[PDB]
Amino acid sequence: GSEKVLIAQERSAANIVQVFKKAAPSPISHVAEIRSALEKGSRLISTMQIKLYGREDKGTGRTIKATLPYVKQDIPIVIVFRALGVVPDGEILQHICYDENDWQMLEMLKPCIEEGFVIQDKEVALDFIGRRGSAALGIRREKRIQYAKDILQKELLPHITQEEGFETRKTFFLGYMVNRLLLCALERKDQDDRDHFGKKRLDLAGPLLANLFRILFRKLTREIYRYMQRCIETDRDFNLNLAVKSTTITSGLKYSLATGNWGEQKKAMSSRAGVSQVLNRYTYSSTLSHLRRT
Amino acid sequence: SFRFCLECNNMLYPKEDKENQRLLYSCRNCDYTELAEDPKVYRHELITNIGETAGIVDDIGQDPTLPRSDKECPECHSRDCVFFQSQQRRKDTNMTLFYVCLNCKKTFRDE
Amino acid sequence: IAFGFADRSLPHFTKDDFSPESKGFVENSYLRGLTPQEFFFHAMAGREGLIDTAVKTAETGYIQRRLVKALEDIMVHYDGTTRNSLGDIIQFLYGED
Amino acid sequence: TPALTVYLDREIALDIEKAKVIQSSIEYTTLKNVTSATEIYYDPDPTSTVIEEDFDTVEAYFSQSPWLLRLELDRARMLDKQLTMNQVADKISEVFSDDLFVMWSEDNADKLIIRCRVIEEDQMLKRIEAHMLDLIALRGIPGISKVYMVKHKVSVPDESGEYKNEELWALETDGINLAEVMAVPGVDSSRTYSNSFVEILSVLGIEATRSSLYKEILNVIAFDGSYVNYRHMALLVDVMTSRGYLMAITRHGINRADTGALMRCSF
Amino acid sequence: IKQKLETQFTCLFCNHDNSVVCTLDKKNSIGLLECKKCNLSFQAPINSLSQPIDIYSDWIDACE
Amino acid sequence: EDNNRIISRLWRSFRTVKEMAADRGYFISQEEMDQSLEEFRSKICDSMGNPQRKLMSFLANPTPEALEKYSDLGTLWVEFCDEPSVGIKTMRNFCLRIQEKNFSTGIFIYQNNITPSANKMIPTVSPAIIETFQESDLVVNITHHELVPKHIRLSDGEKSQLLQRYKLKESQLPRIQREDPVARYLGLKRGQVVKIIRRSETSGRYASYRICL
Amino acid sequence: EVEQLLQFHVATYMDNDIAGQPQALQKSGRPVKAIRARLKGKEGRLRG
Amino acid sequence: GSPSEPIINFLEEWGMEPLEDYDPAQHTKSTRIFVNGVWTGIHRDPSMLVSTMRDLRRSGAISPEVSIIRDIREREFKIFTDVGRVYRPLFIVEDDESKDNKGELRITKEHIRKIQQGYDDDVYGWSSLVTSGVIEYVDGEEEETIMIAMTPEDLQTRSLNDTAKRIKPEMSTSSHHT
Amino acid sequence: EITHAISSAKEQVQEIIYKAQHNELELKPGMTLRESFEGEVSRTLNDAR
Ligand SMILES: [Zn+2]
Ligand SMILES: [Zn+2]
Ligand SMILES: [Zn+2]
Repeated sequence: GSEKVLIAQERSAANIVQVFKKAAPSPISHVAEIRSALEKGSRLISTMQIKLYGREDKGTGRTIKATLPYVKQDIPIVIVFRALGVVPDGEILQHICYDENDWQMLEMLKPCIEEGFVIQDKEVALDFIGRRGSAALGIRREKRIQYAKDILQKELLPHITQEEGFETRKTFFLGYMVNRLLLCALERKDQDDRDHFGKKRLDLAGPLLANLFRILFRKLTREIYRYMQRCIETDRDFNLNLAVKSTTITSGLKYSLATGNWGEQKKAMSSRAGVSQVLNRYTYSSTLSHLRRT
Repeated sequence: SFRFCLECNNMLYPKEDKENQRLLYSCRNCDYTELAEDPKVYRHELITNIGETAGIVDDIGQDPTLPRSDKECPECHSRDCVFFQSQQRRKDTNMTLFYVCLNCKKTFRDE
Repeated sequence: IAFGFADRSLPHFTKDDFSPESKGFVENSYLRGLTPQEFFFHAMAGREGLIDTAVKTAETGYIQRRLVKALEDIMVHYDGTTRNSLGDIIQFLYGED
Repeated sequence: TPALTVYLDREIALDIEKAKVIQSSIEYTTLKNVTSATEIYYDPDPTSTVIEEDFDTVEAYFSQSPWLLRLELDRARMLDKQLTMNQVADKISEVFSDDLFVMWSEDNADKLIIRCRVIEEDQMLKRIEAHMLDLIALRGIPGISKVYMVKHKVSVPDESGEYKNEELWALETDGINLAEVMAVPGVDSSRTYSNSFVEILSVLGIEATRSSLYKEILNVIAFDGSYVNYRHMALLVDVMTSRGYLMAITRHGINRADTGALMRCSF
Repeated sequence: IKQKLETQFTCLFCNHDNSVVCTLDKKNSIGLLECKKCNLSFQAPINSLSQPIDIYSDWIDACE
Repeated sequence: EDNNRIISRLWRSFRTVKEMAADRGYFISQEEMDQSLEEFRSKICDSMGNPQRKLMSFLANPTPEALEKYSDLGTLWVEFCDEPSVGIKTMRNFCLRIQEKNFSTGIFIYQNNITPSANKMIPTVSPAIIETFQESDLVVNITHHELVPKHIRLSDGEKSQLLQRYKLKESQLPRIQREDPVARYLGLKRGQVVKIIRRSETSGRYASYRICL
Repeated sequence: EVEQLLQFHVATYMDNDIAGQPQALQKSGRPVKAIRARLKGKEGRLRG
Repeated sequence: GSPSEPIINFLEEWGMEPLEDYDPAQHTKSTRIFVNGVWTGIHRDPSMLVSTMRDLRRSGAISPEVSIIRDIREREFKIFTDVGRVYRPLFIVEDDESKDNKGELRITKEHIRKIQQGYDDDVYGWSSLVTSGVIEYVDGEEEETIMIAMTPEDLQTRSLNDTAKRIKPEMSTSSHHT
Repeated sequence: EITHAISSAKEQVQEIIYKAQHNELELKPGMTLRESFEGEVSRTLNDAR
């Protein structure tokens, strides 16, 4: 009986590289961050970061390091470049930079090439990458390389592609990211404005309800799996309707629309509260302003 | 301009041959060694000026957001050109404008 | 007014425009009539001022609370001295007079 | 914003030349501030060179490691700061001993060039250059980035007994370094004031720290035209300066007293 | 300077967890894994970006 | 050149040390306090211009007025160190020279710095009092500053009278650290009360009291 | 295991804001209001 | 929301080169093309491609919510078809120097008459004006490379001295505005 | 008169811009070219107002 209205949420755009600068008490000078999202469904997948280490006349080697999804330590760009497919330094520098007359970019990239020289092929590169990708003990080289390949394929930039045999696009995107970071670090281009409305998105009822329905459908799928794990050993044909509980999704939707807590009921913490609000019916102008509120 | 090797495709490094006493460019993954043509190895510019008038594009005239001026071109002498401030994002960048014609694409100031 | 756009403050002006009318100089008054650009600039200035006030009021309240908690057991005794609760002399005479 | 307000002597405050000389002698200047470009060359012949620009220079000056560090300075920066090649060469020698040669060019040339030679060394030269562009100091007090010459109007009693306005020249130096600034000759070592009371507590004492804190508080109060009685600010600066050191108005200085637990736990 | 660290790995012989010492020397690029129970020693060639996890994976690969 | 400014700084430090010794109550001749720079350069500097720190050490006795006021004031032996890095070799000789001539208070002045090892070799010379001071910290007399008032060391009788008048303990007075420059200028010890006569814009002259820790 | 559980319960009874480990949650989702949180805060005992 | 498959199809039909045939030693002046963030390819002559894309968007073959951005100073071509982009409608001013309609608005009194009547002279609402080619939607990013006018009277130069009304800006920094 | 004063202020701002864009503007002690230009423009506008 209560009139609830979903308030639009202002978030940052996906599949875009945003470059920012760090403070003085930090060994990092520039950080390029990008929250990648799939085109179908419009859900968040992961966030990739690339940090340039080295303060002004402090830090010796001015190397750049990337942070892969599900990793425990930073990996330089040369290692992931040699693990992607291009192992010669000439092809790497050709894909990254496009101006041979500028020597400042070459001098800034020289420490990275000097640090990432012990890796001369792709096998040892994948083996070293998989060791930091939250790997257990006992996977061995025969499976660690396959695990690192699966880590590099999916998760890492899924908006580009996900099928096999398409690493050239990923290498070109990484080279463009490194080139943009080096151009922003050379004081040739100002940092990206976080308050720019062009890089912002307004999620209304559509994507929010889609994510809620996806979470509820995943929960219902897990429940149906657990039910079939017990209603099969008896060797009896189920009536289908008895395996699908229509109360979970409805209760979750009602709770999320009445209390406003976006997420599960048992996980109220670390959740966005205030998505659904009580519709103000004091006057016409109040309702018109509440219907168009972000 | 730092060249690379044409065999294993890798960067070269400067070395001093003492038997002949000369500067050479030698690789680290193979045994390729070539003669050096420039004695300069490293150069660091403290008061540098690169990045001021280095980025020149050809489609700069199709931007309607750029204002126009009535400056005479030293080549074709056309009364249709654009002008813009220095693209160098430094805190001590001079406010001197640079003009670009829509024919020969030449950069000049008003000094 | 900072260049929120590409080398400009509003899309109705050209790039690299350092004129007063393109940087937040309201030429007209309240009786004449504020232009849309001047109206937007005045709205931005008022919003910035309101946000600054609403942010600084809490800081001033916290500063006053800290000063009160630091200076709360000070009392002038009958001997003319200014001591606290422990008896330590802060000033041998209140206001040095 | 750390800043020191330096007052000059009476015989110096009425002279602009001596004031400018003192400002130039106080202002910090390093080799990195005057260096315009650096290059690394390979010169196998120590008596000659490959570069044709410095050919007639070395051929007239002359009448180890083959690597050579060639640094080109800025003429305008070296002329505005009133610095010559001999002083820079002496300052480099006094810290390099005989481990690095120094060959300077004349000021009448087209470019101010200085050559250095060392009497795997590829990255060693880069490390030496990085160490030189971070520690070689020409002159000045460390910590004084910029100096501003300000005109101060002081009400001085005249010879007849009337107060008149007199214009003197003072300095405003960015950074904090009272211990090294007070020892500079030609500087009034009895009226120099600092805005940071932390350095005042270490240089002068707590009695001067109290006065500096009171002056800063009074200035902050009166900047916007407001006025507060002297007793309040006096009590405020006396409470903070009661234990001998600077007591903050946070949980670190207030809760570290010998008061009751019920009072300290209420904050 | 040689780096001597204590890891939480498990020995591939006596099956004792938290008893693996890794001694790395970058001057000669040599890693040594030792056990504090059955007392063994495994030598491996390391690099400038090596880690105890890398030499542990190398020992696992060499054991199989 | 640099030697001229070095000799000037040394003379300024010597004048500051003389003023400090005269402020503590020791008798200093009028011809020594008003010593010019030319006589200093002619007496201290040698043929090449290098000074001699061993030729600047002197001895001062307390004045009869200070002896009547303070009955615990003895001889003051001021000695300048010749070595820049004071180690365990010079400290032992200094302690031996102090204990041999039954010196009451000996002020030590170093050039560069003092290692933390020799810093522990100072309280072990009791009942003798040895105070260390840096040369760069003695170039400018901080007592002549405008913000630095005048401190007068009170006697035992005056301290007892003040404590009986105020009816308070020794832990209820404003304290001051021993490492304070104003406290080190007068050689303050634990249990001494100092009086400060300062200026106040509301009453003129103000008298305050502090206690050293 | 039972001794560690009893120690954790005793620790969470007096302080539920222990770092390095998750807090004790109730059957609804919100953590247990310990005795330490009753004193501190704006709506606590002394300041409330 | 609009899919990106027709955009990629149109780009491949026009003349977009793949990523396998890209080289900075040969393409040292081409313009990259970004579709929803991911890089698709490069083009040698983007001046014609951008014009054709704008014409197709104004015609009706492409959805009006598709944003087209051309960064000349950065040499980038962005085609945003994401969901949640805040856009606004704006009139279309003829900027092509090949007809007599330059300097004026594309919408005339005939469009107003057809809107008031509700039908064409052999439904007619707001969508008809968008599909015709007089009003186009622009977002926050497309507004960076366009020149908008406040009032239509500012589109043409005038020939006052009124102490009661407001004072219009002079705008004497630029010689001629487009 | 107010309109004439506003026009004179605009002309002065244009002259300051022309002097700054032609390396003919005096540099303030402790401030760069852009900072001094902005400060001078703000002071002129405040004085005109
Ligand atoms: Zn090779
Ligand atoms: Zn032309
Ligand atoms: Zn074992």
